[PDB]
Amino acid sequence: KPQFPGASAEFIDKLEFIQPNVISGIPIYRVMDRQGQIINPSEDPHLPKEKVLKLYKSMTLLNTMDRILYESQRQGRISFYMTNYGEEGTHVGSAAALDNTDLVFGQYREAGVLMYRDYPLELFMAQCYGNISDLGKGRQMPVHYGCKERHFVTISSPLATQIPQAVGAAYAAKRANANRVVICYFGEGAASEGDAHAGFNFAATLECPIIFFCRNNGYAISTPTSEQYRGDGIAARGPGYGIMSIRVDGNDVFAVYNATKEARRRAVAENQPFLIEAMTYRIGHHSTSDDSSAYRNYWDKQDHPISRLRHYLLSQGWWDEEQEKAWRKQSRRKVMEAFEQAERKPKPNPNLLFSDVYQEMPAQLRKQQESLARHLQTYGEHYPLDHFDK
Amino acid sequence: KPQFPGASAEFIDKLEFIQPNVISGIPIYRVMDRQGQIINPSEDPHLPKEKVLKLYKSMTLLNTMDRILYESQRQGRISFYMTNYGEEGTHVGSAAALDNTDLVFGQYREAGVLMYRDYPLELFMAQCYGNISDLGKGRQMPVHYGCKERHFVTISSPLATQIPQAVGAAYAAKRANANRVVICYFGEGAASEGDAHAGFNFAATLECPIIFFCRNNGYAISTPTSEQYRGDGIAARGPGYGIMSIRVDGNDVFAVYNATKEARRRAVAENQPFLIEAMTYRIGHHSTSDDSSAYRNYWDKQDHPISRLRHYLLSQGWWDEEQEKAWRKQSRRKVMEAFEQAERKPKPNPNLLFSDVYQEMPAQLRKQQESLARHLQTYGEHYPLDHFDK
Amino acid sequence: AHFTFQPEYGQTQKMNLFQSVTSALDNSLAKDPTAVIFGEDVAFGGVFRCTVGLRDKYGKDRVFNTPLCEQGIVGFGIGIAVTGATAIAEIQFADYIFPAFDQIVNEAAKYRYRSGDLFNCGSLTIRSPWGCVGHGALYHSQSPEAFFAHCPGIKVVIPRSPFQAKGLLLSCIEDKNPCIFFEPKILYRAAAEEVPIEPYNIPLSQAEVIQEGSDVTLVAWGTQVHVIREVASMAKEKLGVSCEVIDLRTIIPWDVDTICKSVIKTGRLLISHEAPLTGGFASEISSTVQEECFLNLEAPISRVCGYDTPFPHIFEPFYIPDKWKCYDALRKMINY
Amino acid sequence: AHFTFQPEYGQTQKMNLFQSVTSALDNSLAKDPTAVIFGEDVAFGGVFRCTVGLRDKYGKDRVFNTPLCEQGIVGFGIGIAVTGATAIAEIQFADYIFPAFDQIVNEAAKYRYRSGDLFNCGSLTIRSPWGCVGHGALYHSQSPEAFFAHCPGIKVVIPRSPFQAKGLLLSCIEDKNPCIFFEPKILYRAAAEEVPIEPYNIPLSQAEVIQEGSDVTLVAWGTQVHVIREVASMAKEKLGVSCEVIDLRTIIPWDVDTICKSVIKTGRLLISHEAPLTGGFASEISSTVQEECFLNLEAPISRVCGYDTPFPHIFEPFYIPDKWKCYDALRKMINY
Ligand SMILES: CC[C@H](C)[C-](O)c1sc(CCOP(=O)(O)OP(=O)(O)O)c(C)[n+]1Cc1cnc(C)nc1N
Ligand SMILES: CC[C@H](C)[C-](O)c1sc(CCOP(=O)(O)OP(=O)(O)O)c(C)[n+]1Cc1cnc(C)nc1N
Ligand SMILES: [Cl-]
Ligand SMILES: [Cl-]
Ligand SMILES: [Cl-]
Ligand SMILES: [Cl-]
Ligand SMILES: [K+]
Ligand SMILES: [K+]
Ligand SMILES: [K+]
Ligand SMILES: [K+]
Ligand SMILES: [Mn+2]
Ligand SMILES: [Mn+2]
Repeated sequence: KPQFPGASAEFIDKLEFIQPNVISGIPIYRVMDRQGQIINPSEDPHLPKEKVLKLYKSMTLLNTMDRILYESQRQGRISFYMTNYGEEGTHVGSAAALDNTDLVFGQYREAGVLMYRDYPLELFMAQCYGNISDLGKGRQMPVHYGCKERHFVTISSPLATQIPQAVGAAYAAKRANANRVVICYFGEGAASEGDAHAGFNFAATLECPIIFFCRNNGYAISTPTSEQYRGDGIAARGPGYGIMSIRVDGNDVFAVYNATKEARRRAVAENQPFLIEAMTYRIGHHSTSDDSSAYRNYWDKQDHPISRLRHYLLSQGWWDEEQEKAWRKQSRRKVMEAFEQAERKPKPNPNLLFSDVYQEMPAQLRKQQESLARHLQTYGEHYPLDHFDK
Repeated sequence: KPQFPGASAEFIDKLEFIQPNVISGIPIYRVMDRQGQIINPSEDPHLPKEKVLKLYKSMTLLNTMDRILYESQRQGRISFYMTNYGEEGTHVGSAAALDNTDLVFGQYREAGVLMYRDYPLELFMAQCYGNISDLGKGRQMPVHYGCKERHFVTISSPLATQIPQAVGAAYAAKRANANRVVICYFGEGAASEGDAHAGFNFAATLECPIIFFCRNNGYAISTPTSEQYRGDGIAARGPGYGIMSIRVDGNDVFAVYNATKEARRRAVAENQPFLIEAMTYRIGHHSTSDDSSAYRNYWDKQDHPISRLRHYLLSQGWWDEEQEKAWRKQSRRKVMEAFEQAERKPKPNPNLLFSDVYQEMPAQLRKQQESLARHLQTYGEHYPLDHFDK
Repeated sequence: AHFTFQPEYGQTQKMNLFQSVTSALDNSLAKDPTAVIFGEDVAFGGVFRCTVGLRDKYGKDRVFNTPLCEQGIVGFGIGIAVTGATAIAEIQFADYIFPAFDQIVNEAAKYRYRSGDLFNCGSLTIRSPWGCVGHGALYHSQSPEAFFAHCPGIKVVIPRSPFQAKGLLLSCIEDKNPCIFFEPKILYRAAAEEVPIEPYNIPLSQAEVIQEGSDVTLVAWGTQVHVIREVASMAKEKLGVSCEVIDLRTIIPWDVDTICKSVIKTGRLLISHEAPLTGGFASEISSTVQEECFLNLEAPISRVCGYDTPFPHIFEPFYIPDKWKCYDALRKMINY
Repeated sequence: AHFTFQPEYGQTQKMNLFQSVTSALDNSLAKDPTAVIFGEDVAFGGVFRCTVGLRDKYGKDRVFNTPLCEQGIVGFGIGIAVTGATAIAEIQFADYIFPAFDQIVNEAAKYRYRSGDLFNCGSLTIRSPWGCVGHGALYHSQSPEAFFAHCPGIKVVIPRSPFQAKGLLLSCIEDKNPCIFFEPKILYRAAAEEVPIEPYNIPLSQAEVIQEGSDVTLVAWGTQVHVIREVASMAKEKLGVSCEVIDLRTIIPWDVDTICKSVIKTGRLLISHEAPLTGGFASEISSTVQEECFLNLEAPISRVCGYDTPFPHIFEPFYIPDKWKCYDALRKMINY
């Protein structure tokens, strides 16, 4: 018997390399087919009508908001935007499986999670416009949302940095005896970052109640997954770190829900990490700065998460064309009301450029604030002052 | 059939997490038992007598040098040292399987590879003493060896940084149509660094002819592997990146040789990376700055790579006590000759502190060199000038 | 815009700054068969079009995408350069250079020195978009050059225009030291002028006096050179003050002699940069000038920089050291 | 040694610098049940003995080893602090802080600002051994504070002695901003003096005038304070020159007022640090002092720093800005 401290294993007396299984990778868990039919009755979560209607309304309200704000960006009314097209199921399926106070760290393409947690349209808008209602004080580019009330840690642009952070928050939760789980969303491109290897390993070694949720949508900007990795996607990495792992059909809200619900239950009971890789497809451009036709649908028309959910509602007798029409109208009205309000609000006082750099304001930073104030007293005609509060 | 770009897989209609196999990990390949007996005739590489004698002489010459230089450090004659005890088999077994011009990147505990490539005792000594014979110009701490002639890239202290570098050199070799392979050694602690995830993934995606060689010796300074990772060691990570992987008994020079020889053949033919995790045990202190009794042998007396090789030589009729005695004497003489020479050599001219920062010397750096020269003209009595060349 | 761009070597064509970078890269691969270009999204031509057409011209083995991992991109580039092959790495925004900070500072910069010149990575260049862009906020606006200026063994180079960019980029690529080349992204489309089709070089560690003057020296780099050029115009018109306008070009090793020669003549110095004041590279220039030109300095040296905060989204117009902030500082320094 | 160490709040005991750090950590965990300490090899007491006995006293969930991954250690520490718990991360040598540079600069420093104070990591402290050690060569000798000084949103603090170290470390731990605390490792055993057993605080962003003088101001931090103290003695004896000796203590935000007040009195300033000259923090102090004290300065400000090279093994005695190099610079500045 081998005695080495670094592994538990038998000897073998023949030379055999371990080959990766990439052609027959980890299978894709799926609950309902593309016609919204349940495939295996024993896997049906039988979510109640009101909850399934909330999943559906959340994804379509997000879709309505995406369309309007994408247009606002094209017109130059906001500086930037990123849509969620094709990935709305991963957001709502997973958020619905969490407890309200489970802490969320994300990347930027998870706004459905906030929607599901009832983040006001006014606040999505306020952040994108950087107006006086934005609790982020207009400091970050659009879609960098955050909400302390709804336990959604502020998004930042640097990819994957939230992965080891989410692990630390999960370790703290364990110590606090929280009965709380942290979920950490990231894309398959972000998973190539060193911080992903940091986070996965720490969560296993330090026994943290965290779910790592990878949206694998086939592209990182222009880069197809064939140039991103060569193993069997992200799910096949998890067992190597000792992380229980699963791959799901990210266009199936029920598959995403079931996987997330069971991961949450086990992560919190057992203080161990789980990894879920949700297979989907990025229907939109990467962002308003991307024209994706430069490097690449079947997905939009033959396998969309919203369409699939709609078919399911119909089969239960839970939705019809009349309701669909009324909701289309009501959601447009709600988004348009928030949009008009957000455009009319002023931007925050330029003083706010200096606060929160440190908790307190260092005297030398206050000197800089004072220098700006004197500058604007003299040269203010040359600045967009009428747009800014106070 | 699933259509997702990010993975190739079937659907599954039941929720099943993938569990890691940690208790029954990847088996440990072994060719000879602890009594130097070949276990499976079909795996015997039948290396010729002269080559096996070179493996043995290389490991014992390294061992003789380690003992002397460790003592030199304890006495304050050199500033630092790190021994190779227990790991001599991994170095010589692997080096013997390489072509002479295969490029080596290492960590710091692979000096046997240089020994096997006939690096002069005088040059190991010159680096540790920082004397005028050191081609490194005395700039790095001891055991940071490098040799352009023997294709052994200069060691640096920051752990794992050489991993993605070795990958780039392997990509360049492929382009050059080299028929050359790069080998990259690192410890199991270093494998926790982000750069390891960077290197492994790049080598797979970019199809590079590289062997990643991890010495898993059970500890990273004080930290046991139970605190380093929770999956099945380093070998179990490789398939996740699409890397052909194997675990070997690192105390068996033949197992290490066979694995390295086949990896090299396939990496160069196929332009694909291989990973070898050599299970061993760090018999020595981590370094002269470590007293390892603070945190932790069976290994030294019951499973040592040198002892095992010696048993094999005896079984072939290739060694005996008389030869062992003569070689013990000759190797001590050779090491002691180099040691005396190295101690008598001066250190390099202090001017050399300024060269090679850039290829050329920037005028402002020359001004600094001039300032030192003027300073020593006036205050030179206060400096150890008699020890330094010129 | 907060600035206005204003515009021997054979035939020229009008090029904007992204095109001048492509021209430099195209000339480099044409004449150096070892040269490769790699990084995130460079294969389809890059997110700022700097590599359009190059993969089709030179081949997929020479212009290719990497995984999304900056510490990998730089470590990989170093390893290519260790073999002697030219490695032109891209980092997609300078704001995301930081994951590679250890590979740059502990490895690339020290590679030659610590080996006694047995090994080097001289044939590495790292190019990255840089500087403000109107709405880039915290992570698509940064100017990290002062972080790198404290690291002996690398060169850091920033052009102000398409002509400058191609000449300085070719010099970086061919220089025998690891170089970081920061491309001011606001100029990628905005600045266009005549650029030689065929390769040419502009020397590193050499400032350029773009306008002679006698009353005050103004120093900047990147887009900020255009701001101080306008400031020079404002000062002439409003104050009858003659400004000498200098583009530093190379951050390290910097052209100490050209700056000191100017200040010895004018007696006054103002340095401006988008990066935050504290620890910014203006501190190094101001200290050095004070040390060399003490007897000539008629007024304290002025530094007009970004404030010591992260780079804001909606407050950008109030954050940058624009022409009015530079002008006002100059006015006070002239009155001193 | 290149320096000599020379040595209210309740009972004191003689402590060396590593012991004062343990005392600070022990007091911190005793009074703050959320506080944890983690990093490489901290469980057995650390490679410089700074955490001896703490895991046995406070428990394995509170003092524990991480995997060998600095970007992970810092990202992990930020996430603990996001929940409000005190996170005391160790980075084993300051030379290996660079893998975490992106987590420090892009994340920790910007966390509060970019969220509008919805989230923060104020309860994070990162402590790391720092500065030369006689034979540490390129990667166990570095002084990285100037890299961090250019990043608004973090504090950077360096003590000169055991009494100073415990008081400043407690202040870092309790400060509501991410702090980097650099421990001069050459002093871990060498410097020992009386240290209060019970907790006490020394304020951040406050310099200390340790010796009053009238002819010249000398500024340093860490071990270098002891060098300039000796230099002050040499100047008194050899030149009849009265030196005011100031320990800066906090690198950012730094105590501009105390330094300027001194130079207004003395008319002359010399700043010294082990880190390389170019881009070093002396540049920021020299620039600022010149700007505020122009009319009082009688001579150019002197900076006596490490050379602009990597930190050498065998040449260390020739590299450091020792007492003779500082003295000689002072002598010339006095003669100016
Ligand atoms: C809002 C603007 C965004 C955040 C931007 O800057 C991004 S997004 C991105 C592609 C990420 O791909 P992914 O993780 O697969 O996620 P999806 O966009 O959902 O497919 C890059 C390379 N980038 C650039 C980038 C590169 N490197 C780092 C460390 N961080 C980045 N943000
Ligand atoms: C010669 C002095 C050496 C190089 C030193 O500084 C080291 S060695 C080391 C343990 C590495 O353990 P390992 O990879 O298992 O290798 P072995 O020593 O062979 O067991 C650390 C944490 N360190 C410290 C360290 C921490 N972090 C980084 C990025 N690099 C380091 N060198
Ligand atoms: Cl105007
Ligand atoms: Cl002396
Ligand atoms: Cl942009
Ligand atoms: Cl040390
Ligand atoms: K992030
Ligand atoms: K290394
Ligand atoms: K170069
Ligand atoms: K703190
Ligand atoms: Mn993606
Ligand atoms: Mn080890």
